[PDB]
Amino acid sequence: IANQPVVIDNGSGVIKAGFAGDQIPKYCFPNYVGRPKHVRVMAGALEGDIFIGPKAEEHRGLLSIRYPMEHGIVKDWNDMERIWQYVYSKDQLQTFSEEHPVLLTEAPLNPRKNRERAAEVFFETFNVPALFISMQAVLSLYATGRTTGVVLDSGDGVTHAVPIYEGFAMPHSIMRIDIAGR
Amino acid sequence: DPKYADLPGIARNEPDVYETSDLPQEELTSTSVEHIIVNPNAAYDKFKDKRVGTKGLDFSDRIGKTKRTGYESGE
Ligand SMILES: Nc1ncnc2c1ncn2[C@@H]1O[C@H](COP(=O)(O)OP(=O)(O)O)[C@@H](O)[C@H]1O
Repeated sequence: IANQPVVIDNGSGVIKAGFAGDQIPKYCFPNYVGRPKHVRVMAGALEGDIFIGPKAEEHRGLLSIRYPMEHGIVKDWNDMERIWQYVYSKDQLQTFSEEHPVLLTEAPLNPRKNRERAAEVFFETFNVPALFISMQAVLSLYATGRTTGVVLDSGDGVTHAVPIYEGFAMPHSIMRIDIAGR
Repeated sequence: DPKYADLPGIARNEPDVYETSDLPQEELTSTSVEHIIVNPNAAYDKFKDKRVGTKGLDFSDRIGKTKRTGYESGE
């Protein structure tokens, strides 16, 4: 039988995460792949060789940050796993891949191969019971409650004019320009 | 003394060893120093249990894979 899903709001630049029914994504931090830049010497010098969050802010110019999300389109799938592991950790999820259903966000018309790659992760390495990944604009429409709506929204290195109306799939009218604030 | 007795020219009443009667930090006290002991055994036992892994921490004019880091392995 299923469990409580986890509302994980990703994005080209910032990831948001909380469980189902919550009002606040309890685990928010941007989308980044950090790992050290120096020669570790003394004892107590934090191992893991990949650090996120307080360690990231704590070691800003000490950790080489990476952004494989080429306008959201990521390439360090292994590091994506580890990002989720950071979430999976006692820090954010404190659970397993099977202990909870997953919810995830998807930008429009991305290469399907990426999605499938993530599915390989989510159901082979990670073992998601049930999930679904789709348009963030749709979720924003749920928040507004509107059904008829041209959603203008931009990620961090992605811009996307999304003319929607009552869930009607209008990909010809719907656009996206993968360039933004990044 | 017996030599003094047997030698005629040797006079006496001589205080032989004639002598002269001779008669007999702040840096820590500054407005800003805090000289503190680390409590060697306390801090030692603290960091002692903190294992350190290493795996060929090699650096001297070694070319290949530009970035390097000491104490490579984990423990
Ligand atoms: N006040 C702000 N001004 C400009 N840019 C911001 C601000 N707050 C967040 N951002 C950037 O804009 C992006 C937010 O748009 P969103 O669609 O959430 O992006 P993403 O899809 O990249 O998470 C964030 O990734 C962040 O880098």
